[PDB]
Amino acid sequence: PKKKTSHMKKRHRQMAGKALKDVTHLNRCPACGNLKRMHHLCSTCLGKLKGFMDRNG
Amino acid sequence: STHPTTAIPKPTTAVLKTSPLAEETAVELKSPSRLQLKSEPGNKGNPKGHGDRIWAFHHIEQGQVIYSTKPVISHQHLIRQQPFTGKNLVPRKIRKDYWRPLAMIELAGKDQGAVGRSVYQKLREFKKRHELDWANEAEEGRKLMHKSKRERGQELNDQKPNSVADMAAVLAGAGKGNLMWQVSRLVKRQLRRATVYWTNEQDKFHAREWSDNVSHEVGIPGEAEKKRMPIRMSS
Amino acid sequence: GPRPTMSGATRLVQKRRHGFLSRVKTKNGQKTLKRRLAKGRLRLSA
Amino acid sequence: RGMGFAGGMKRHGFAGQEASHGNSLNHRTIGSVGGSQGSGSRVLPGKKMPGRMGAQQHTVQNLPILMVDNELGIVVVKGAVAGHKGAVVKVQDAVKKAPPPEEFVEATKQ
Amino acid sequence: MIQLKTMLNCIDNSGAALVECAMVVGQKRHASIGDRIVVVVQKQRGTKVKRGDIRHAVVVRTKQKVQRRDGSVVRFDDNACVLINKAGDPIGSRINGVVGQELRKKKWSKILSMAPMQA
Amino acid sequence: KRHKYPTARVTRDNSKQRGESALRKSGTRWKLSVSDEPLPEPVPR
Amino acid sequence: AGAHVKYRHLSRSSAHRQALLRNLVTSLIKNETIHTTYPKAKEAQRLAEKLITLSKRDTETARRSAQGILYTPDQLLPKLFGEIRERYANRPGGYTRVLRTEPKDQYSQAPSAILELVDGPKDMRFAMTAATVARDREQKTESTDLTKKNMDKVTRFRKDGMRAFEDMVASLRDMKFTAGAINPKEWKKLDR
RNA sequence: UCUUACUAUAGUCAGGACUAUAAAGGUCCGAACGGGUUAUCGUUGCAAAGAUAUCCGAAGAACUAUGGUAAGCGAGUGAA
RNA sequence: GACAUGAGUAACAAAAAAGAGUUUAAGGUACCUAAAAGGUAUCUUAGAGUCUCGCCUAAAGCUUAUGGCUACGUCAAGUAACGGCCUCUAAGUUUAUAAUCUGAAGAUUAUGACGAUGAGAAAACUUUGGUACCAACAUUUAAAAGUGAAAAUUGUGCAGGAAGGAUAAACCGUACCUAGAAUCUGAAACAAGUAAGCUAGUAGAGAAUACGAAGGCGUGAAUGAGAUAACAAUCAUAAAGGAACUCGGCAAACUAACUACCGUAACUUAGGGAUAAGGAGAGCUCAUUAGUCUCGAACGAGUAAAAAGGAAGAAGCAUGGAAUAUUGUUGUACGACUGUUUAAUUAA
RNA sequence: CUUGGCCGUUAAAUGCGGUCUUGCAUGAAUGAUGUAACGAUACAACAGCUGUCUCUAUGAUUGACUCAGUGAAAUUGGAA
RNA sequence: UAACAGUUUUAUUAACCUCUGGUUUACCUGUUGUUUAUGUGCCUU
Ligand SMILES: [K+]
Ligand SMILES: [K+]
Ligand SMILES: [K+]
Ligand SMILES: [K+]
Ligand SMILES: [K+]
Ligand SMILES: [K+]
Ligand SMILES: [K+]
Ligand SMILES: [K+]
Ligand SMILES: [Mg+2]
Ligand SMILES: [Mg+2]
Ligand SMILES: [Mg+2]
Ligand SMILES: [Mg+2]
Ligand SMILES: [Mg+2]
Ligand SMILES: [Mg+2]
Ligand SMILES: [Mg+2]
Ligand SMILES: [Mg+2]
Ligand SMILES: [Mg+2]
Ligand SMILES: [Mg+2]
Ligand SMILES: [Mg+2]
Ligand SMILES: [Mg+2]
Ligand SMILES: [Mg+2]
Ligand SMILES: [Mg+2]
Ligand SMILES: [Mg+2]
Ligand SMILES: [Mg+2]
Ligand SMILES: [Mg+2]
Ligand SMILES: [Mg+2]
Ligand SMILES: [Mg+2]
Ligand SMILES: [Mg+2]
Ligand SMILES: [Mg+2]
Ligand SMILES: [Mg+2]
Ligand SMILES: [Mg+2]
Ligand SMILES: [Mg+2]
Ligand SMILES: [Mg+2]
Ligand SMILES: [Mg+2]
Ligand SMILES: [Mg+2]
Ligand SMILES: [Mg+2]
Ligand SMILES: [Mg+2]
Ligand SMILES: [Mg+2]
Ligand SMILES: [Mg+2]
Ligand SMILES: [Mg+2]
Ligand SMILES: [Mg+2]
Ligand SMILES: [Mg+2]
Ligand SMILES: [Mg+2]
Ligand SMILES: [Mg+2]
Ligand SMILES: [Mg+2]
Ligand SMILES: [Mg+2]
Ligand SMILES: [Zn+2]
Repeated sequence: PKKKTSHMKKRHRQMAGKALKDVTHLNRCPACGNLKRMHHLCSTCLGKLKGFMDRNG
Repeated sequence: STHPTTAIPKPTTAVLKTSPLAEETAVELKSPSRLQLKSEPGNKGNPKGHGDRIWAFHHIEQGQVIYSTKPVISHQHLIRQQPFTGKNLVPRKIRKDYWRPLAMIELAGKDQGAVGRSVYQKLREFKKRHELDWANEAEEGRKLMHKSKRERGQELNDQKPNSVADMAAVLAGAGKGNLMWQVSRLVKRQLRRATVYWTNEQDKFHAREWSDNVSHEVGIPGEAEKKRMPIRMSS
Repeated sequence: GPRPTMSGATRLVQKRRHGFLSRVKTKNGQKTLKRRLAKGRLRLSA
Repeated sequence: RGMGFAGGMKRHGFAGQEASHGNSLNHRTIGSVGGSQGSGSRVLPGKKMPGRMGAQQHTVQNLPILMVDNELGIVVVKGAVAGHKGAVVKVQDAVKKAPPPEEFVEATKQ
Repeated sequence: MIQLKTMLNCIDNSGAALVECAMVVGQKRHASIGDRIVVVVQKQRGTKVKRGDIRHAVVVRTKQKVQRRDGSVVRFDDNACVLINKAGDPIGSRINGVVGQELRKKKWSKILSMAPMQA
Repeated sequence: KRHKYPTARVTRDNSKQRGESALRKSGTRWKLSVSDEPLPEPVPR
Repeated sequence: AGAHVKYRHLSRSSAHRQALLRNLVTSLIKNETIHTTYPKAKEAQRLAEKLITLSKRDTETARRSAQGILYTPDQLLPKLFGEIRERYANRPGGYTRVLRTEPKDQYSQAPSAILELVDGPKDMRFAMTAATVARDREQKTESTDLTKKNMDKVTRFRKDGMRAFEDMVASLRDMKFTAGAINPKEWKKLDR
């Protein structure tokens, strides 16, 4: 680098259009009703059901 | 290719129940061998006196056992009787200050060395089947399978308790075709008399039960000259 | 540039060159000890 | 057909450089990008450099019609045509050729 | 596809047995059947041409495949030619071997007049 | 043994302890005479 | 500059990428389900359905090709040409199911999924649908159009069919599995 | 304790070939080992001298280990 | 000295490689449950282990050195199955003694002392100089055979191959690490470097080459998961041509090893050149057998014996089938030659 | 001076080899001169061989690229 | 009229895989060395 980068030009590169995008693709689990991700399985029900099918069956 | 057995109940040829898994006892799984139906099997092609006595040495700190036909052990015994149980667990040599005589087996027949070489075989085969194929201690007893490879290899080195139970089994007729039996075939069969010399009286209690043809003596010949006094429970 | 000159170095040669007896028993060595002693050193040799 | 980010050889037909006669890390590179101070002290606009290639319109002119089938719905033209299979194309009379006869233009409208 | 330093087999009774291509006349792309080339005689056979002479030649058959209008492709086992003069006429009087059929369309009727078999 | 000369046909496995491990419980390689019986269980120390 | 990839290479060598799929399909038949990354689940999905297709053939060439995909054929072959062959006798393709899940490893945050065998003992969508009907019957609510659709999907080709589904729902109610579930009529009034 | 030479006590050189020898050769092919020929890579390197391939010697003026000796006015050692 | 910039960028790529289950301790969340608790599931930190797959292997394995900023319950009269200490001395050392020399410091010779990298009784019980010597090389020898050591026997070449002494159990060492996965040296958790023994088997002349039983490993998140642009590195293949490239065949490719095979030019210091050049053969199956070996009873049979074996035969595009050994020839200059040299830009 | 003349080699010879030599400025142990053998020395030619090239193309792995974790350096009078 | 037969080259730019070729690292076939697992496996009364 020939010259030090100013506070202005570095704040541009750091935050101009690189803001964290919000996760808006969320729905509720049909079994427990907890907030889950769209098209994904519920982690709370997956573990419980995965453990419930191990004891009896 | 190896074939491991499962810890399932099975029948024993010995007169006693070697393990809780033993269903039956004194079961004949094969006809009497050549020398089994012989009153006096002799030392045919072996030196004079060979087989009349069988010694057992153990590591007083770790419990590694070694069987020997002679009153002493050499480097051959450690290499041909100690399997690899991990790094820093198989000694490079025999240290005189660690290895002591565990017990000595003497037979009544002063010239029937063949009966001794048979007991020495079943003892070495049982040991090999204790270091390998130990399915009876994987989930029960010491639970070697629930331990680390470092701590597991140390419990496999402690063959002293297992060896004492092998003597009570081998001397009780355990093993297919061992010459500790004596089939008359007039068909009546019986066991041969034997004596076990112990350096520590408490060691003979590793076996849950001993046969009726074994006599227990304290002190091994040649031990007193080394200024090593035996351990007695009654004192 | 520097070289790995302490590879395969033995501690027997450390005592024969820079040991204590190699100095009290020599004319020049007594100066080293007397110099290091006036400075206050704790490690007079090796 | 889309070619993605293309180098200098596939995009501009650059010759490349040597392969073994001492060449160092420059086999498919473009080399110099202009002249020194006396040429502007800058890379001139329009300089041929790597970039995305393809996925652009392309016109193939003067392709005769070999077959015409109404049932199959096909129009067989001679030669090649830009794009992949299953892509839409625009077929029209040639601009560098006289229009079809006046009778044909009327018959089709009729 | 005959190019510079390509070795060919001369199949006429002109005196050359193996010629080396030195120049493709009238084009930049490598020579195919029926193209002119300046060659250099490298071997002879037992006003013939001696070793080292420079003459014009015509590629009669090549080892590279040659597509044709009707989709029929031909391929020979070697590259051969026949020497000619700058005027365009053959030097030899007899051609020994099969020649490519592309000589007819490239104005080489004289070469085909003495061609025993065409392929 | 029929042929005894040192060049006789070799048909034995010279790797005696092939696939035999005590830490992995590989089991015995061959069927021994004490392999059909349960291992005697001793009394712990 | 060249052709597009035919499949995922998964940043592995030729020999390493083949054994990876043979191990994922070997563990799928042994455990009936595996939880791995989504790209690995979708690559093994094409090899798992091509192995069950070999189990529904009669020639020996299919029995030898299946022996070359599994890593313990002697142990897993009787099951492939046995239970599994009988399970998918009437299902024309689509013997596997890939369901997206939360990252298995929170460190890398890599998208994960569950590759399972449909109509199997460890079918996750068959249980998740049973928990939904169990919650609906326990809350006096009406099942949605999507729940009714998933109910038929997980009972059409199953051996017991609806009987096995009603038993799953009954076992989840006697266990109080739906204890603490949020009623669907209160989801619009929740911000967390 | 690097390195050069010397010195004392020790150690190493698969196998094969030719040669007058069973063993007499600064012999030959080629591992270990010892060199570092060419090339590429690397150049804020894995490395303040490395990696890969290729190449040379490999019973000798060979190589290696543990000690010892000779160096800083004169120059120690130096197949230079 | 603190804090910026580059920049949340490079980097965490030794061309071994991972995948799916299980599980312990402590703690953080959600739900069940409101008597605290406990249970189910999940996440974090520090671990352990099972199955499958791959890598190293005359090692990246095991046993021990040099050494050690790894850790302290590591245990011996001696041999088998141990070193030191101790005894003897080599090269050398000496602020020891005597003599001598010397501006002082000191130096010299003799003697003494000291000094291992060497030599030291017995034990599975034990306490003269070829009448030679134990350098190199070769040979022979623990009697069923073969292999490898120990020591000895005999011989060979010149380069001609130590010294000295003899002949009831103290003290010190003993853990762990051996460099591809947490320890040595390289400023460090470095793709480098470092001693000795062992280092499965198949197959080979072999420690070459390929596979790899056990063992270890596939790093302390010092990383992991995706996608598979340009370009770079490291590689594979390629129509026709075959050095047209270039300072120059740089690099790459061709060639290649093996046989008790055939054959081999000019020239020559008569040794060579020469493994010249240039050709032939190879695996599987099998007729056949003088002896050796085996079986039965001289003879017969047998390769589920080692070998020999032929102008025998079968199949395929191909039988030096995969891996390993990097072309041939020719004319000059310089230096006879093998060697040595600027450690780390010049190896001539 | 100079790519010295001539001959051979090349389609083309400032090269190489042979020869003529009036050698700016060869020469006899600062050795002169010709062979065999040897050479990772240097120059030149031939055969074979090849992506060296005509003229590049495709494919594989690791980087490059994106996400998550950790987190440098040279450099910088101030900069719209 | 019908039928039959004949109606440029070179260079350059771009596009395109029908043809001739090249490539093919999860296709088919043959094959060598070695290893692992499974199955099977000699003569005689
Ligand atoms: K500018
Ligand atoms: K050197
Ligand atoms: K001692
Ligand atoms: K003095
Ligand atoms: K080369
Ligand atoms: K043959
Ligand atoms: K040399
Ligand atoms: K095409
Ligand atoms: Mg130790
Ligand atoms: Mg220096
Ligand atoms: Mg050193
Ligand atoms: Mg596309
Ligand atoms: Mg190019
Ligand atoms: Mg390059
Ligand atoms: Mg300007
Ligand atoms: Mg990656
Ligand atoms: Mg492979
Ligand atoms: Mg030194
Ligand atoms: Mg030599
Ligand atoms: Mg660079
Ligand atoms: Mg040589
Ligand atoms: Mg050599
Ligand atoms: Mg940047
Ligand atoms: Mg970037
Ligand atoms: Mg990066
Ligand atoms: Mg918890
Ligand atoms: Mg002394
Ligand atoms: Mg010593
Ligand atoms: Mg390292
Ligand atoms: Mg290493
Ligand atoms: Mg370090
Ligand atoms: Mg090797
Ligand atoms: Mg290790
Ligand atoms: Mg890993
Ligand atoms: Mg080509
Ligand atoms: Mg070709
Ligand atoms: Mg040229
Ligand atoms: Mg040119
Ligand atoms: Mg054929
Ligand atoms: Mg020389
Ligand atoms: Mg240098
Ligand atoms: Mg150099
Ligand atoms: Mg002179
Ligand atoms: Mg990042
Ligand atoms: Mg096509
Ligand atoms: Mg496949
Ligand atoms: Zn849920």
